[PDB]
This record gives sequence, C-alpha cells and structure tokens, in this order.
Amino acid sequence: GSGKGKGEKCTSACRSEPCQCGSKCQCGEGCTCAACKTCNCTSDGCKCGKECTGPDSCKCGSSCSCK
Ligand SMILES: [Zn+2]
Ligand SMILES: [Zn+2]
Ligand SMILES: [Zn+2]
Ligand SMILES: [Zn+2]
Ligand SMILES: [Zn+2]
Ligand SMILES: [Zn+2]
Repeated sequence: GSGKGKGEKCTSACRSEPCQCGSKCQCGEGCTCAACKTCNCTSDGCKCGKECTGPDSCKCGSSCSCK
C-alpha cells in the first residue's frame, strides 16, 4: 500500500506487535528487538561466557548460546 521501502532485514514476525520472532529468530542482526534479541545471561553468571551478563550489555550476536 504505502509506497515506502527501508532495509527491513527483519521478518514480518519480528516486525509484529508483539514480536513473533520467537526463539527461531528469522529476522536480521541490527534490530536488537527486545523479544528475540534478548540475553539469558544474568549478573550472577554469564550463561554463554562472553561476559556480557545481560542484554543491555550484550556484545555477541543472535547465534550465541545466550540467545
Ligand atoms: Zn524481534
Ligand atoms: Zn529476531
Ligand atoms: Zn529483528
Ligand atoms: Zn549475552
Ligand atoms: Zn553471556
Ligand atoms: Zn552470548
């Protein structure tokens, strides 16, 4: 409809509300979506080992164990 086109690397699922990217995460790296692009590392202990210990301090991509 609306004549527009940006670099949407993310899938329709990710671009939905709420995000439907799930754990499969078929979107693109660079969205930092707070649903799929999350981190399971806690401040108590890093779950992946990248020492990110939190999504807000995450430095590794979505193909990581904390994702
Ligand atoms: Zn998403
Ligand atoms: Zn995603
Ligand atoms: Zn995305
Ligand atoms: Zn992480
Ligand atoms: Zn980690
Ligand atoms: Zn990680």
